[PDB]
Amino acid sequence: QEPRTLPPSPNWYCARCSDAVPGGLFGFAARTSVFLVRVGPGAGESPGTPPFRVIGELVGHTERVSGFTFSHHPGQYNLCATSSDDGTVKIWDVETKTVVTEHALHQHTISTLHWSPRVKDLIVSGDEKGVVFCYWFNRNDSQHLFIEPRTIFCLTCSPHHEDLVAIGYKDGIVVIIDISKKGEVIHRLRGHDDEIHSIAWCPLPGEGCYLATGSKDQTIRIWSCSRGRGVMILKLPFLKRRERLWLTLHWPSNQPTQLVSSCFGGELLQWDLTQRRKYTLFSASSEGQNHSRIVFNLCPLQTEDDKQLLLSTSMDRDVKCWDIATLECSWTLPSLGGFAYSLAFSSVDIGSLAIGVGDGMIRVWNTLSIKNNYDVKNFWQGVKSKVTALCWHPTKEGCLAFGTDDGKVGLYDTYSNKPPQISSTYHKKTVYTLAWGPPVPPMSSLALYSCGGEGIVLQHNPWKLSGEAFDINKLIRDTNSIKYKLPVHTEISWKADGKIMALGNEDGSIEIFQIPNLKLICTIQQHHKLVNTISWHHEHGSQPELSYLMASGSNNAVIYVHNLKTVIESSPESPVTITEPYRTLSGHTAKITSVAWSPHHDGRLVSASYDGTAQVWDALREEPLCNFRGHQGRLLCVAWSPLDPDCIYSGADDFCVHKWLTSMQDHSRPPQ
RNA sequence: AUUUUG
Repeated sequence: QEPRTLPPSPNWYCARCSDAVPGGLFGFAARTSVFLVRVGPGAGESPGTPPFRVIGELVGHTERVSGFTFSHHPGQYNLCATSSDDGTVKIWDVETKTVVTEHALHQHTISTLHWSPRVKDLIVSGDEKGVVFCYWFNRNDSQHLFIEPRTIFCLTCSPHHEDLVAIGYKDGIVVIIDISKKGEVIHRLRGHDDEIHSIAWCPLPGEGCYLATGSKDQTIRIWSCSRGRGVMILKLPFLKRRERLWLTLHWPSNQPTQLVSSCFGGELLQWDLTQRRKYTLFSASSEGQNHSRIVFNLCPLQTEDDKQLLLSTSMDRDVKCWDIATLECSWTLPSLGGFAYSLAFSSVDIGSLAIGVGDGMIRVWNTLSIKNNYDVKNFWQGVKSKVTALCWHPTKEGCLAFGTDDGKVGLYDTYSNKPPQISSTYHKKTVYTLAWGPPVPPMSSLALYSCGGEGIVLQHNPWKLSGEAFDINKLIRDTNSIKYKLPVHTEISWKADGKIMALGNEDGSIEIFQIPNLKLICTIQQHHKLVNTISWHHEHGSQPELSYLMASGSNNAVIYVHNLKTVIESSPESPVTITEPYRTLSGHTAKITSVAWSPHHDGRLVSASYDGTAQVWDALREEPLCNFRGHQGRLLCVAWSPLDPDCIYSGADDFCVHKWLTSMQDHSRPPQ
């Protein structure tokens, strides 16, 4: 019914690369973008289902976004600023997702930036060499400041005094400077002995001022401006588990006696500043809802219906939203740390979507979860490199085959917590395709086939993975009396009845083999470049003829469909060559990585392309229907949703998986 | 300290 996005992961090790404004809206830096999430009643979710929605992206930086800050000035909550390793500081209007203005004043890698709470157009940025720029964006003025020759980690403008900014450095130095007096140091706050991760001013004025600092030294220090000195030192607790530390802080403006911090392992704490190091652990009652790795940023968000929320970003690649009233996790938004290479829906558990990602974890998204739009489980054991191919077993629950960029083939039982079985035989190169099919000699119900970039297809016994795997080229050569070298295989696809195997090749040909012995019956010579994808039409359409239709894509843009009824039904004694397509689907402008048939229709195909779009075709009428342009990157995979005829999932090298509706797209065909 | 080639 509504689209969904699994976004790229929040960036790591940035003191402020996320923020939120009331109502409201949360933004997070992820790779070279900022993603925007509506949270609360404005998102428009059914009661019970978490009230958030991914709504937009700020696109325009060309390198890692290192900083993000909204304006917190009433009437301009739509303005924000970013910093980037591209050398720029950009001011954006999130209503239009466009840049208002920008500067390139820094000459060294920017560390962070902050929008002044007191001055409407002032953004203060700091870099790795210690240079600070004050930028009044709406009068075209700027001033450089240089305090100490040390790498800036964090900086926070005072909420009460427009001229005062606190800055924390890599060596543990903290200073309060006056920006109206050339950055003169007003207080030097001596105490920490390692990186400053966070500085939070006390949200009430006077005691002067209080400031809290969090450090890699595992302490939070509370400081007095009037004394120029530490008034309180809190050492983080050592708690049982449920990288080094990142210690970030949130000092709630409506509960000034409480201070929230991160902790070892990504636990969150609410400290009682009235008390003996008293804290309360977030999620102390419920199990498994805490982060599992360090938390980098904490962002308060008060919704329109006055719930107090706190958003957290983490090295574990989840964004969590915490209900401050109960300290329990309201919801979790998972994210991706690499390309989305592969998508596979289970035929056994409807709606269970495996995703192969370049960050070395398999995701299993329960897409049909009633109360959770983003119910995703992670599988990391035995994976350890980019997961470039996946295929669920067609009948055994939980049985997931996978393949990696290092040539490894494994088999998961996703219903257990056991590590996967690993094939003893490796491909020389990347595993591009996995498929289940009947066994063929010399193997003695389904075998697992794997195809590597080197061009070998292996047949594995899924009961004895650590045993022998067979190169099927021996059987092909014997059964067909072949004398010259076999082609370099680049794709395997079994027809839905299990009787016919198609192999795509580097030279563009597609060969059609029949069981039991992989007797060659047809060579299709249509593509002239490497075949990336083959898919046979399903068996439950309105005509039986349709299950003989085979779609294919190559490094060229044009897609072909072939109808193999006549050849398959004649079982010829010597093989036929086909050189004319049954249908031709033109429109894309770059290589085709994946094609899939709709299980809801007769002869409806979706294609994914390096042109950055996905295209729905009425293949039988050679008619382009719907073109999705939501990705920023090159598409690598596509799969139709199993229950909604209007909904498709696609994955790309933008580190995104999108779930989208054909009915909501405004174009019928790919860009020219 | 992750952010890259079906």
